[PDB]
Amino acid sequence: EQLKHCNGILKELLSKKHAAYAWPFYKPVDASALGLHDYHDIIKHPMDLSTVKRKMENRDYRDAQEFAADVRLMFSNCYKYNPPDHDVVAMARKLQDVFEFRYAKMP
Ligand SMILES: CC(=O)N1c2ccc(-c3ccco3)cc2[C@H](NC(=O)OC(C)C)C[C@@H]1C
Repeated sequence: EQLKHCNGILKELLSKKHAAYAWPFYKPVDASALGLHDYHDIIKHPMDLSTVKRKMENRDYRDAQEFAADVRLMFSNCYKYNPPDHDVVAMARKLQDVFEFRYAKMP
């Protein structure tokens, strides 16, 4: 019911319209490839949109709140790991505003 609306939100976050700032969240952070040695010490519970998508498809979310908690975890990890002036942080804030807008307007 509210879960079905969550699918629409996720689709919005992954759509072309937001690609210029969403693209770094499309896949799990690869610490080795990016050369962030300490990412997995600092970030204990990694998250990204393709993981949210899988969990949605497998019906791992029992309600809208659990879905929101994973999306917020993704943004929180980013703010936690990266300095406040980093470009990826500015990208996260823009994507999060889209997310909090759609989540707040859900019936
Ligand atoms: C989402 C997130 O917290 N990160 C992330 C994730 C993916 C990629 C990445 C790069 C290529 C594919 O994925 C890069 C980063 C960031 N480093 C960076 O130059 O970001 C630019 C967008 C300014 C570092 C950070 C660990």
